[PDB]
Amino acid sequence: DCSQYEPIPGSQKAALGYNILTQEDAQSVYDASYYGGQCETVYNGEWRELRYDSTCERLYYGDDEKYFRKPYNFLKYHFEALADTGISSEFYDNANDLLSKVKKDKSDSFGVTIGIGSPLLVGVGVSHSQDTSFLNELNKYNEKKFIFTRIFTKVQTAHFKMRKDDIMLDEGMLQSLMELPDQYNYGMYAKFINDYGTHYITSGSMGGIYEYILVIDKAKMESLGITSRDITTCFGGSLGIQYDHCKKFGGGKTERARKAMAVEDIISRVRGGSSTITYRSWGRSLKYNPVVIDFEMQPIHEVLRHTSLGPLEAKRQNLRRALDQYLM
Amino acid sequence: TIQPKANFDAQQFAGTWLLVAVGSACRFLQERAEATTLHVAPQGTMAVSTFRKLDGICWQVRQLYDTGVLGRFLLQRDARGAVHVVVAETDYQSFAVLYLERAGLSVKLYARSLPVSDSVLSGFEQRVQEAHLTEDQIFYFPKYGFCEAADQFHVLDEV
Ligand SMILES: [Cl-]
Repeated sequence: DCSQYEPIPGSQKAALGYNILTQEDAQSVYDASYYGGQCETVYNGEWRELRYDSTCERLYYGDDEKYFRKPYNFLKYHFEALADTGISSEFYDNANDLLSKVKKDKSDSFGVTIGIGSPLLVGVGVSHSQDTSFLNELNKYNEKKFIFTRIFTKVQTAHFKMRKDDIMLDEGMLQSLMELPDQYNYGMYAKFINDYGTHYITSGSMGGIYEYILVIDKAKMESLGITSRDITTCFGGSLGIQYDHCKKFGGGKTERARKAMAVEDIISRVRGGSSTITYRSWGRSLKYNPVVIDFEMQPIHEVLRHTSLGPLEAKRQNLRRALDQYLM
Repeated sequence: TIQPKANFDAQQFAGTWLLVAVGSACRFLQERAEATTLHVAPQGTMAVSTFRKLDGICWQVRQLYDTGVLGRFLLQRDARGAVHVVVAETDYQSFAVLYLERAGLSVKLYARSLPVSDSVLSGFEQRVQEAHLTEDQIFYFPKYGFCEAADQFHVLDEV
């Protein structure tokens, strides 16, 4: 049959709605598992075992090229060539200046065009969580006593497009939709928006973000005769990133180890893939487990214009009306 | 049959070598060569990184070279034949002649810098003739377009 192939990586994630107010995912909008009688597959010749014959100086390819099954709601999916995009290092004197560059990057995070008339919202570097953990972790360390470093990178594994018409919605969403009243009711419609999102993905990119923040006891660091860059470079090296106390730091697996380099906390913000994880181990794990790192999206009510249930139009105008109020 | 350099010093052999030429009855080589660099470190007493392109992209190959003579090494793979590497002649500081024997052999000339001297080159051609290879079967590798690094997705790590 056709079921022997793994699905296109990330297909379950691209199927989810998005809430722009909460900046988190909602339940599935698209049916991610629907194939509809058709066996479409995608060749991946970006992740094969290279061979090297040292005797003849021959660096050649393994015939271990894979096929992935593309579900009906994905019009296209293209695996990218994996590449290191450059690893950034930043240093901050205080939590706020880090928080600031972070939230500023949440304004770098979103663009917009308007169809010829639906908004098309454009998330770039999108994390799919409220960062409530991260914000509360960091707020433990908003004191003059602490300084911060941050390494960040981003990799895309694929670009995809969703289908534009005869969309098959998730059984969950369909049932919810059936249950919405024809008579406008903000409560019922807001609930639906809370369950399925303010927006759904029409295209995007799979991949990940590899990112760590270090919190550092400045006073302790000085005493050790080291610097914030020393610490970061040592931490970097522990992650496999190519460039006494450091040796003692190791991977910073213990608090003992971390305190050898004045490191109070290692805060992870890694997304996609998978203590800490090594750069190369993270890169591997992005083959099979990406997130939708960048995407285009449209208002939830737009999808009702393009489903296989056909004309669905007073629920659509109620949903739009409701979304107008919800977004304010 | 081929003897390793007497008293081969892995420590002085360490560092970066440029592939200059290979003598070989390899079917592959007789039918686009890439600039190839070797990075050598003794590990115990040798870790060997080869950098070179494939279809415009830089790769790092990691291997290990450890049997108990000096300039004789065992390279292991998948269902490949094991390869014996012999560092037959080198001055540590300008050139090196390595022999690789699978089953029934290639002779490689490396240098620390280019150009190689006339005498290093003649001596290599003489060895190739003595390995029952013709001048036809000497393939010279490029002198530019070296890979200074490979990213983490383009490391083929056999270690
Ligand atoms: Cl060059």
